[PDB]
Formats: sequence, C-alpha cells, structure tokens
Amino acid sequence: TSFNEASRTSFRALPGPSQRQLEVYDQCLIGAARWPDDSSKSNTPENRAYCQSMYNSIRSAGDEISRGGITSFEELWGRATEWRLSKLQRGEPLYSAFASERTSDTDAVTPLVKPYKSVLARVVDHEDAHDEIMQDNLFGDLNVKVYRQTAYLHGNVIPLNTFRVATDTEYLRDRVAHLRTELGAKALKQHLQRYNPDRIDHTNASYLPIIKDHLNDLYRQAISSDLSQAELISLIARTHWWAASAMPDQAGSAAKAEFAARAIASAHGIELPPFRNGNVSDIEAMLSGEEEFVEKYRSLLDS
Ligand SMILES: O=c1ccn([C@@H]2O[C@H](COP(=O)(O)OP(=O)(O)O)[C@@H](O)[C@H]2O)c(=O)[nH]1
Repeated sequence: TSFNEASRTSFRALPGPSQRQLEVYDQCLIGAARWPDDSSKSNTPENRAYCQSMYNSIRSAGDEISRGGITSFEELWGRATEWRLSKLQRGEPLYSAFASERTSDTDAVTPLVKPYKSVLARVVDHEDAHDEIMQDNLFGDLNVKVYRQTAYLHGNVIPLNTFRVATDTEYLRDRVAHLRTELGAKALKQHLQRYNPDRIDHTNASYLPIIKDHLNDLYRQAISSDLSQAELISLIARTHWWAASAMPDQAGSAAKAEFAARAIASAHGIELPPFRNGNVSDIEAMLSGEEEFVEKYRSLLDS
C-alpha cells in the first residue's frame, strides 16, 4: 500500500518505536547476559554502555522496519551484525568471526565452562534429558545427560543443538589430570575446545540455508500490519528462537538474534523490557522446543 523508494519495495506502514521509552536502568540491560551464577559483568559501565547502544540501535532498526527500509530478515541480521562489530576493540582477532557466517566444513562447539556453568544443572535436570553413553578418543566411555533440541520445518524434524553433560565427576577429575600431565595445559585446552565432555554441539551449518529462508518467511509474517498482540509476540518469540538456536555466525549470534527480535517488536511500537536476571535468552532458546519457548517468552521478560 505504501512504497519505499530507497529499498524499492512495497510495504504496509507500522507505528514505529514507542514514544514512551524504557527507563535508563532498563535500557542498560538490553542485550545483557545475566547469568544466574554471576550477573556482575552487567553492572560495569562498559556493559551498561554496550546495552544502551543496543537499545538505541534496536529502536533505529524498528523505525527502518516500520518505514519499509529493511525488507528481509537477512538485512535485519546485517544491521545487527554491523552494530555488534562496532563494539569490538581495535585489533580484535575475533573480528572475522563476528563478521562471518558459519560454514559446513566446520563443526561448532561451546564448551560448558565459565561463564556457562549454570547450564550444567539445566541439562541434568531437564525434563527431556536422556541418559546416553558417548565414546571419546581421550576419555573413553562417559555417562552423559543429553538434551537433543529439535525443530519442525515443513514436516522435516531436524536436530538443532545437542547439550552433553558428563556425570562421572570423580572419574573425570582423574582422567583430566592424566590428560594434562601427558599433553600440557594449553594443548589439552585446545583439544577440549572441540571435545570437552561438557559441551553444546551446535546446529549443523548445513541446515543454515533452509533456516535462513524460514527466518525470512517469519519476518514477512511479522511485519504484517493486522496482527493481534498475541500473534505478534508469538512471531517475535519464534524469530528469536530460530535465530538464536540456528547460531548462524561464528560469533555474536546471541546478540544479533536478540537485536533482531527486539527491532521487530519496536517496529510495532512495542518496547519490550530486559530479560529477567538469570534468563540468558539464547540459552533458554537452545534449551527448549519452539512451541515451549513461545509459550514462556513473556515470562522470560522482566514484566
Ligand atoms: O560486552 C558485551 C558483549 C556481549 N554481551 C552479551 O553477551 C552475549 C554473548 O553471546 P553472543 O553469542 O552474542 O557472543 P559470542 O558468545 O559469540 O561471543 C549476548 O547476549 C551479548 O549481547 C554483553 O552483555 N556485553
């Protein structure tokens, strides 16, 4: 019904970011990772500045969306990515990872070491955790609690993230002492970047093309001008879930997914509050099925 000449695309105008804004205290928590075992990083002035910048840029992106200036999820992710890159320090060796999509000839692993240790209990006490045994060229056989996150896409049920937590605590202490003595602390740390017994094995990058296409489909639904509030919050939660669980980039995906979900909300005049202390949104996504995440999304938010 309207036409954006700069993006050369027809769109239905949305209200855009709300005039009533979050309090500054909340602005400075947008995008924070408020771990339950340690929320202290989120109190520093550096982190507060990072978060308030995210908030301001989320609102600017919401304005672009409301005017037809961002026309696909991939473009919104690009905005989030360039914003995230701007916060890296001069010289950052991870700059390329923050700037780059993951590729298939790579596996991606998050060892569940600091700051992720609160996740170990969440896996062990998970309703959907299964007991399994994993074979391992350095540790041998290990009892693990495993959560296998899955997704429904066009009737294909695909594996997303797999959490493994090894439960033989004393045997592990023992076997790591052996490994450290035989290999050195840094070299073993290098091996465990991929094979730490406690870890998340991330969504295979081969799924990223179809997930990226699905995110574009969700975005097209989400910029509709005639959605109910429940429909809209459901679409925002689904977009967040898919983008965070896909983990499309070598670094920074959690920040980019939260940026994008909040920008979609802001385009509709919704000013979403911070995630509650203790709720790290990408981790909550990866630890749930999609419909479960949609049904609890509001409760993850601080009101
Ligand atoms: O100075 C910073 C940088 C990042 N983050 C947040 O910490 C999380 C980091 O996860 P992400 O996947 O974005 O980055 P990566 O784990 O690849 O470094 C995200 O919620 C960021 O918004 C933060 O609170 N402060």
